[PDB]
Amino acid sequence: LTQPPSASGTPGQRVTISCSGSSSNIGRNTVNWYQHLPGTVPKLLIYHNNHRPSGVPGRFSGSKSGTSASLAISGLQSEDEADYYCETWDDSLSGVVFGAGTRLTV
Amino acid sequence: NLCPFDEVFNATRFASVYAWNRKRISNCVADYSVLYNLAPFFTFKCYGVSPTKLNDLCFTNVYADSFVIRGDEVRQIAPGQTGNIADYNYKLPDDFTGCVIAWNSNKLDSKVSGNYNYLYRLFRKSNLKPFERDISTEIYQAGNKPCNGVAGFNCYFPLRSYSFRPTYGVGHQPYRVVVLSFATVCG
Amino acid sequence: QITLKESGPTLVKPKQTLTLTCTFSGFSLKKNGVGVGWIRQPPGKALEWLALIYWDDSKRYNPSLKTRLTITGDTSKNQVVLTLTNVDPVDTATYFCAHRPDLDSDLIVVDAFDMWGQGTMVTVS
Ligand SMILES: *[C@@H]1O[C@H](CO)[C@@H](O[C@@H]2O[C@H](CO)[C@@H](O)[C@H](O)[C@H]2NC(C)=O)[C@H](O)[C@H]1NC(C)=O
Repeated sequence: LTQPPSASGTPGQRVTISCSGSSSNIGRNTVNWYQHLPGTVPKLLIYHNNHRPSGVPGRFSGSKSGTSASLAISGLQSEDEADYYCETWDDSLSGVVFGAGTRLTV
Repeated sequence: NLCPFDEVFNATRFASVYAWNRKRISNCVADYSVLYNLAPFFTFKCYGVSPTKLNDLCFTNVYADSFVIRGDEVRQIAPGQTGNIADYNYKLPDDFTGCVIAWNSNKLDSKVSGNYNYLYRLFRKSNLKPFERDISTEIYQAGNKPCNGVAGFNCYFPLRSYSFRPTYGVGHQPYRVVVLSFATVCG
Repeated sequence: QITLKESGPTLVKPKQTLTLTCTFSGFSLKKNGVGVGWIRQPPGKALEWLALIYWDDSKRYNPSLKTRLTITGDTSKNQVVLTLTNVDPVDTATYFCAHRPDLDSDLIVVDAFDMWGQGTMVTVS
């Protein structure tokens, strides 16, 4: 796929994350998101789109505008100094294609 | 006496979402004691009824539905949930009070070219009255000039066909979906 | 209550066959609609996905790695076993067996890893 390497933000403003790829996977299938602190285990943060499991703040939401997956950060604070990953199943590549990672500073 | 659920869950072929096949179960006892005894491997979802009281209940009717849909479409088959597939292929009523089972079939519903034999209706003049099976295959218009059959600019054969190649995502894979909808039958 | 427990050798010389494993708990792979993953972690680089075992032995690999990755899951032994050969120092990583459902009990497709293993710091030297 395609993902910018990093993003920045003061603790609290509306911070945008972007992701992109081709029409086979992100333009057709559904998008995922993850939060990974450095050195520890990652965890799911948004599945299919815009919907979260138990244990996720509801302020962070996505959008599938064709080939774009757009995670959002509003209300930044200390804990989420972490690498943010977009994945999607690919139809042609027949597998799971991750993003490039994006670390958000507080 | 064993009512047939061994063909509502083991049949080789179903039909599409526009041609959802019914099974009218009556006059019989169906051995429920294996269908939830199968570590519900199939994805199992009951509304109002509970998995611990199938044996000890009785009904006027058990209509047993069956249709095949793409992976992300199993959100639709529940009361209150809206969108294209409910609006155009299968509407459930809000006070439906049965149990829904679905399971994945990349086996038997997928070649490497994918089976194009499974259809779905995009379009119709109105949203469905619930539980109305629609085998209607006329040529849909929604514009100022409804012509006879000249395709192009909203003159479609609305029953387009899915593709189900097994390289697809799980949200696109073909799901084998059965609604157990609901004066004799007990346990 | 779902837990991915993984194990295997980590002090491995380069270029022979590394076999790893992960014993999954809290569910079964006899369930259908369920995959179990394997995830690369080059430290400070990215994550890459290796493979999925599906319940009917449906076989997926990363298109970078076809021949060096073949995969098996023994549901009877309640574990999935990862096999890989001719192993480079770039393959020094931490590997994650992780759980990939599609249930989401109000029935929305997940297609994602919701529960993960802790990881094994695999070393190639
Ligand atoms: C579909 O057919 C299979 C093949 O026989 C049935 O599976 C067996 O069913 C018997 C009778 O219930 C059980 O004792 C076995 O343990 C089952 N074996 C396996 C591997 O599942 C299955 O029950 C049939 N489906 C339905 C709905 O009857």
